[PDB]
Amino acid sequence: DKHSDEYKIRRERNNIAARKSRDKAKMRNLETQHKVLELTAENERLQKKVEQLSRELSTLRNLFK
Amino acid sequence: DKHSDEYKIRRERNNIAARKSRDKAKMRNLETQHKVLELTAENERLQKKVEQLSRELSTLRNLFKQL
DNA sequence: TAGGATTGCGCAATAT
DNA sequence: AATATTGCGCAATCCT
Repeated sequence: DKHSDEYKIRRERNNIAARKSRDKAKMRNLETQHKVLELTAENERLQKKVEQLSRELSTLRNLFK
Repeated sequence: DKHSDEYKIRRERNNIAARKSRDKAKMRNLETQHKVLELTAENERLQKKVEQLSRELSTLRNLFKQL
């Protein structure tokens, strides 16, 4: 009986729960997408560092010639 | 009018559309989670390379400095 | 004006 | 008893 207050409070609470559950899942997914952007940027930064370090090593080694 | 045969057909088509769009987003999420695992293993490889080269360069510079 | 894609929400069965 | 999760569906809105 959807007319009983018992039903109403039940729907009211579950609607809050469903929206909360759905918000949490959407947050977890957005974070995941952000971790990709972040890792991507950090890997780019490290590759640049690898290249710089290699240039520094070549330059010092040329000092032997 | 929700009794219209036109209405029922429109609902059926949108229900198919909704499932397809949800499937697609769920797949996209799964692909994104995999990319994180992949980018993480690459990040570990790069960190190791940077550490290795950094030690190699520190050693070489120290040799030149001890002249 | 038509029609699929996207998304948030409600309901209720089901799970914890 | 109560919250959390989710399949199905309605509908508003976005996008072609």
